[PDB]
Amino acid sequence: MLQPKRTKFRKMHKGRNRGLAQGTDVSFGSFGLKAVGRGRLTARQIEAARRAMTRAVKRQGKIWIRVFPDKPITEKPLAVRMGKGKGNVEYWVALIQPGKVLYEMDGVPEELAREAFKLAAAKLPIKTTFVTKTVM
Amino acid sequence: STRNGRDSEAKRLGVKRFGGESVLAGSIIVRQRGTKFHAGANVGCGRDHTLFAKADGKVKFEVKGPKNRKFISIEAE
Amino acid sequence: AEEQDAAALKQLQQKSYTPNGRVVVEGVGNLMHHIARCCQPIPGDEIVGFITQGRGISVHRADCEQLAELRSHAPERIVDAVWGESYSAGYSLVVRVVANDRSGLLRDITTILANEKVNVLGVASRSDTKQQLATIDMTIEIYNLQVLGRVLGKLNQVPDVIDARR
Amino acid sequence: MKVRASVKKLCRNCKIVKRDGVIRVICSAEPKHKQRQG
RNA sequence: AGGACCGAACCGACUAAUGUUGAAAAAUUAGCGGAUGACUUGUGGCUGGGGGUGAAAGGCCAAUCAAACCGGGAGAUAGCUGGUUCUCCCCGAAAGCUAUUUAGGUAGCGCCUCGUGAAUUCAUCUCCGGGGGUAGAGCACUGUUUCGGCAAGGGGGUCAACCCGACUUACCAACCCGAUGCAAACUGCGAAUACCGGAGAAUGUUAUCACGGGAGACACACGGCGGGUGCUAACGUCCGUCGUGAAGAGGGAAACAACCCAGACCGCCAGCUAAGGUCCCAAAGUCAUGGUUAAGUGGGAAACGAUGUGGGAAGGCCCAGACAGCCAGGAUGUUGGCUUAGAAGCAGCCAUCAUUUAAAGAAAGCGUAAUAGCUCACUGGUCGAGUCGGCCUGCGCGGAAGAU
RNA sequence: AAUUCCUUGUCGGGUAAGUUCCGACCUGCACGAAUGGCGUAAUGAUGGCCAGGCUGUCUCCACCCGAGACUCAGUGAAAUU
RNA sequence: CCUCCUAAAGAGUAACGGAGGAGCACGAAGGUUGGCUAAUCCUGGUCGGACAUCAGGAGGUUAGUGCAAUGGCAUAAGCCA
RNA sequence: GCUCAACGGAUAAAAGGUACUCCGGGGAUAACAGGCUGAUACCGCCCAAGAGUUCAUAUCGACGGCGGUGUUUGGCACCUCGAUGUCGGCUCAUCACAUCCUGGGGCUGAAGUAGGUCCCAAGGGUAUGGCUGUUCGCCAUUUAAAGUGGUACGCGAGCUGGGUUUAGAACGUCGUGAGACAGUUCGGUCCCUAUCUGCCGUGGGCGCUGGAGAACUGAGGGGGGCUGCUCCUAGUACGAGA
RNA sequence: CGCGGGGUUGAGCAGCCUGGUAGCUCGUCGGGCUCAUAACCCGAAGAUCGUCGGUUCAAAUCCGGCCCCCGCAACCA
RNA sequence: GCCCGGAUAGCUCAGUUGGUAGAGCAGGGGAUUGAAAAUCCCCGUGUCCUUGGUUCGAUUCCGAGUCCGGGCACCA
RNA sequence: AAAAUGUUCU
Ligand SMILES: [Mg+2]
Ligand SMILES: [Mg+2]
Ligand SMILES: [Mg+2]
Ligand SMILES: [Mg+2]
Ligand SMILES: [Mg+2]
Ligand SMILES: [Mg+2]
Ligand SMILES: [Mg+2]
Ligand SMILES: [Mg+2]
Ligand SMILES: [Mg+2]
Ligand SMILES: [Mg+2]
Ligand SMILES: [Mg+2]
Ligand SMILES: [Mg+2]
Ligand SMILES: [Mg+2]
Ligand SMILES: [Mg+2]
Ligand SMILES: [Mg+2]
Ligand SMILES: [Mg+2]
Ligand SMILES: [Mg+2]
Ligand SMILES: [Mg+2]
Ligand SMILES: [Mg+2]
Ligand SMILES: [Mg+2]
Ligand SMILES: [Mg+2]
Ligand SMILES: [Mg+2]
Ligand SMILES: [Mg+2]
Ligand SMILES: [Mg+2]
Ligand SMILES: [Mg+2]
Ligand SMILES: [Mg+2]
Ligand SMILES: [Mg+2]
Ligand SMILES: [Mg+2]
Ligand SMILES: [Mg+2]
Ligand SMILES: [Mg+2]
Ligand SMILES: [Mg+2]
Ligand SMILES: [Mg+2]
Ligand SMILES: [Mg+2]
Ligand SMILES: [Mg+2]
Ligand SMILES: [Mg+2]
Ligand SMILES: [Mg+2]
Ligand SMILES: [Mg+2]
Ligand SMILES: [Mg+2]
Ligand SMILES: [Mg+2]
Ligand SMILES: [Mg+2]
Ligand SMILES: [Mg+2]
Ligand SMILES: [Mg+2]
Ligand SMILES: [Mg+2]
Ligand SMILES: [Mg+2]
Ligand SMILES: [Mg+2]
Ligand SMILES: [Mg+2]
Ligand SMILES: [Mg+2]
Ligand SMILES: [Mg+2]
Ligand SMILES: [Mg+2]
Ligand SMILES: [Mg+2]
Ligand SMILES: [Mg+2]
Ligand SMILES: [Mg+2]
Ligand SMILES: [Mg+2]
Ligand SMILES: [Mg+2]
Ligand SMILES: [Mg+2]
Ligand SMILES: [Mg+2]
Ligand SMILES: [Mg+2]
Ligand SMILES: [Mg+2]
Ligand SMILES: [Mg+2]
Ligand SMILES: [Mg+2]
Ligand SMILES: [Mg+2]
Ligand SMILES: [Mg+2]
Ligand SMILES: [Mg+2]
Ligand SMILES: [Mg+2]
Ligand SMILES: [Mg+2]
Ligand SMILES: [Mg+2]
Ligand SMILES: [Mg+2]
Ligand SMILES: [Mg+2]
Ligand SMILES: [Mg+2]
Ligand SMILES: [Mg+2]
Ligand SMILES: [Zn+2]
Ligand SMILES: [Zn+2]
Repeated sequence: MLQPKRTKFRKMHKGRNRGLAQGTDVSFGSFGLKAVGRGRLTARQIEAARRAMTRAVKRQGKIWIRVFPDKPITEKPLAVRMGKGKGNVEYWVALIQPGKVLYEMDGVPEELAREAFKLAAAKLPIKTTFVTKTVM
Repeated sequence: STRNGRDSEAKRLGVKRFGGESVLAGSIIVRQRGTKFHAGANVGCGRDHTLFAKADGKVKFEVKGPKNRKFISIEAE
Repeated sequence: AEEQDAAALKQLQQKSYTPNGRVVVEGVGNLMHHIARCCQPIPGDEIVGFITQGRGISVHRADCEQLAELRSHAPERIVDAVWGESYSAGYSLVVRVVANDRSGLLRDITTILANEKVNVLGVASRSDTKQQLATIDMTIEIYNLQVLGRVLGKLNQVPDVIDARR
Repeated sequence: MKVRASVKKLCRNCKIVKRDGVIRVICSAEPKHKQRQG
């Protein structure tokens, strides 16, 4: 699973997920899976997506994972009341705005790539659309 | 059981008198931790870097020098 | 879990196992020699022996990189040859097997390696962090090229194995 | 009859059809493949 | 003989039922235990309240017991609960901060009020003077982050193994370079707003400040926007700022403190409007013009699903005949080789050409032990008008199961 | 175990079937020797379990006899609001 | 009690929100006067090594601040006399 | 000269118990149940890596995703502390459908029999015992089946009171001790004559237009709706046989 | 997952106890004694101090986190 | 009568619609003793129930007979 | 003062 190897701080504020992405273009690869839907991709979800897409391609051509789950999402255990400090970090998430290219892909036919990204998309909780390496 | 319940009393730092504010000599123009504002003309830098008026007049903020630092002067009026 | 256990067992077995006509260098047999690990010739497409200072000759397999380098450096220590009478045992195949790591692939691979008439001298094993790619090098001993080929084919047949080569 | 949220043409002989406002895969070649939205 | 046995009186009180405003403030009926004993019972006596007595349960001590009752201290004290009685007029809060053996109390300040005084004092907006370091942005810094580059430094192996060190290698790989993100506790940037000061205009009952009298209040609530916490759960919770309720009626939101509209001095069987509405319940459009849905969608919901249906610019094939049906072929070298046990388009691996060609992949799917066989792509007719499939959005459909 | 959480421990008995009972094991969470240990005939309105007998306890209620309840006449409450 | 953030760019601002510190130290570690400029890195060089000390270059405050953090600090508030 | 550190410092000087308790308060604050929520729970669906000889989708279903239900464990503390009685059983039930049986159907890795799964379907039906306070569970033997939930985990002004949950006592354990324990053990008062609603019955009054006696119609309402086995079809279809 | 304590040579214990010094007993290994093994005698080796970060001049030592252990309290309705 | 299952080193068992068979014990053989146990080494040491079939190749799949273990039917 | 034992069958 994707997770920061080291951090300044264990627990992070919830914050908000308003705005659009900066990682909007298909920078590295030829094809891209662009999050239309706003939300947060957990590390696990991302991993699953990767598995789906890599599998789909059959390790032919390279794949990028643009988003990284850098934000620790905490939870309280069951039968625990509201005080007693902020809970422990159960998992890590990447806050995805509309526009965020999530995965890029090259070294494949277009159709194949699309297929891969369909599978990948299924894994993910957010609406995602296919995109290409545009000139400029 | 937490171990983060602590915080200090807020010290009321910042600018007490702003640009074009007429001050008497003695009036604290700024309280601060560093020389985030330096002493300009007719302004003293106190021991805790508290900028205060050394004369009666209008407060005057100004970036100066090679390092581009905020100097607070007082224009004697 | 069962698969894992099986794999472990296989490994243990391998460990337990681990626990001169061969190469006639240039029309004169019974010369102190050994197969080089850079690339290990069996019935290979010709061989070449580097006459070392100590430990006699090191057989390299013809069209090797190290051998080429040696030749470039100094050609007079090198001697072209035949692969003798085919040594009764004719040992030394290292088989690199790249595979996609699921819960019970390595074990399967191990199992497939066993049963076939192959003397498993060693098994180097690791899971690469670049993906979840299990990669394994089996130091094995076998009597022919055909046999080796067959083994390779068998390995391939287990569908989780991506590619299997030396 | 499969009855899914997602009905899909599972082969070329599978045919989507709307009956009583219900999406249905019906297939001549394979009766397993026949589906319904529900 | 007996703290012996059985069993009436006598003493007791294990069970059950009844009764529970009873016949009874502990009984009755049916049974049940003891019944010559540490038994029982009459009469009189003594033991006194932190005292008695107690085969000990805090049991009993007059229906009262972890300290009897009666009287006095005494109107104990009660930061708690309740309650606090005629009328009209003006103003009108707070549920904050700080402290508190304090957290439901109280005290000072904030806000309310009454009073006196005081300046162009304050507020609105407009131009000027400012400071920001938030939103946003960014990645030189702090960290973190993916990729590509060249690569010290390790690892493997080949020369050699005492080494020097040389070679290299689908092993890992710091620094540096280029591209990529992310950050409440990062900032080589940086707003809006807010805040402070000035000048100016109109306005506003001095609305501002000071001192003095009297307070109340210091449980807040929901709504909005900015957050923390929680699960970007809660009519949750804790903050910031405004609103409303609190302390605010009226109209709307079916009903609904806090949403929307709107501030009720009184009266009127006048009119205009706000939110919201205008077929009937029910006051007002069965208004006008052009569209859309067909699901009762409206009038509850997601991923995902689908020739549902509308609108848009643009693209490929198209009377050199398309698309769909219909009629035929879909061959030769050839069983390409190889690899396999076999592989003859079709376990798979690798080349993937040419030929006769109208066209026919060293073959897309089915099919065989493999051949064979059956469809397909592609081709010519047949036929006579559009058809194909994106991506754009509009509305809709399913997904969609709960209890009187 | 009046003690044992894990626990309805496991084994055996008893039953068609037993978290109880009895017996035995010992892994005594956390028994133990006069805040006594372990035995113990007799005793017990004592606790637990089993068996025979007996039965309307029950299957599953039925009828019957009386006292209330219902109607009349007389008297005449109550908590509550 | 102090530092940051939370805190919505003046101040302030809660939570059993998220992070760390203090309960001192120093007669020099204060005053002043004069001077000096860091971490790190490369190449080289007695034992001397990845790491002591010395040459120079790159570096340009990455360091230092008696201790936490923040803000400061080259005119240095850093380091010498 | 105060770790007056509970740091605005109550005294120089202070710890526990109470189930023997008591008083004053609070739904300002818990346990019960309701409410909001739905992390968890349960039930669905989306993707389909694989498993399933072959073959993702008969049946399964990883990595993941999206919902519903209110249904477990919880969260919150809005309702109630001038009382809203708690578990279980009993007695009566009533609704929901996410159907266990019964009816209809599709697919099937459906020969038949038997199943599996999915769709529809709530009319009716839907266990006696042993053990335990239990619900639950396990076991025994049935059954066409022994549904799953809601109803104040339905129902104590209907019963019970075995459990929890007062006062007695004891064991174990912790406590110096009073005592204490979602540890155990034995013992341990369950009140209410029904005003209103409701319900089941059952009358009186008036009406329905002159009255009276009958007989009807039927708007509407209720009840009822379960199923086994055996035999025939036929040892026929099916099946190599069984 | 709330409070403490611990993890060190093969075993058990010290050290930590306020960072810089790895000790004690048993075991092990090599000798010796004996006829031979014991016991006894002599000599020796042995430890990245659970692991991972961190603070540091430097950690076993101080601090955090994670892994395993041992107490422990997990209640009142 | 019919069916189903099982038949593998000495002996316990492992491996199945098809790739030349193992784990334990036992045994061997060495060092070593007189031979052992101990200690130290090294080692399959098999008619997969026989006979046929299928196949490019059978422990396994189909027969065909045996043997054992069932589970079913049968009333002279 | 302290001094344990000797694998089996021959
Ligand atoms: Mg129909
Ligand atoms: Mg007697
Ligand atoms: Mg008496
Ligand atoms: Mg008595
Ligand atoms: Mg009783
Ligand atoms: Mg009597
Ligand atoms: Mg009596
Ligand atoms: Mg008697
Ligand atoms: Mg007397
Ligand atoms: Mg007295
Ligand atoms: Mg007295
Ligand atoms: Mg008592
Ligand atoms: Mg007293
Ligand atoms: Mg007095
Ligand atoms: Mg009084
Ligand atoms: Mg007013
Ligand atoms: Mg306070
Ligand atoms: Mg006043
Ligand atoms: Mg006034
Ligand atoms: Mg931002
Ligand atoms: Mg208060
Ligand atoms: Mg308050
Ligand atoms: Mg509050
Ligand atoms: Mg508030
Ligand atoms: Mg607000
Ligand atoms: Mg609230
Ligand atoms: Mg207000
Ligand atoms: Mg109102
Ligand atoms: Mg209203
Ligand atoms: Mg409404
Ligand atoms: Mg209204
Ligand atoms: Mg209007
Ligand atoms: Mg009207
Ligand atoms: Mg009209
Ligand atoms: Mg819909
Ligand atoms: Mg005990
Ligand atoms: Mg027990
Ligand atoms: Mg019985
Ligand atoms: Mg038993
Ligand atoms: Mg019983
Ligand atoms: Mg017993
Ligand atoms: Mg005892
Ligand atoms: Mg004693
Ligand atoms: Mg004693
Ligand atoms: Mg006794
Ligand atoms: Mg007695
Ligand atoms: Mg009467
Ligand atoms: Mg501020
Ligand atoms: Mg602000
Ligand atoms: Mg150097
Ligand atoms: Mg009371
Ligand atoms: Mg209230
Ligand atoms: Mg509750
Ligand atoms: Mg509920
Ligand atoms: Mg609840
Ligand atoms: Mg409340
Ligand atoms: Mg509240
Ligand atoms: Mg009250
Ligand atoms: Mg009341
Ligand atoms: Mg249904
Ligand atoms: Mg019904
Ligand atoms: Mg009917
Ligand atoms: Mg039962
Ligand atoms: Mg109930
Ligand atoms: Mg009850
Ligand atoms: Mg009731
Ligand atoms: Mg009881
Ligand atoms: Mg007691
Ligand atoms: Mg009763
Ligand atoms: Mg009817
Ligand atoms: Zn080589
Ligand atoms: Zn089909």
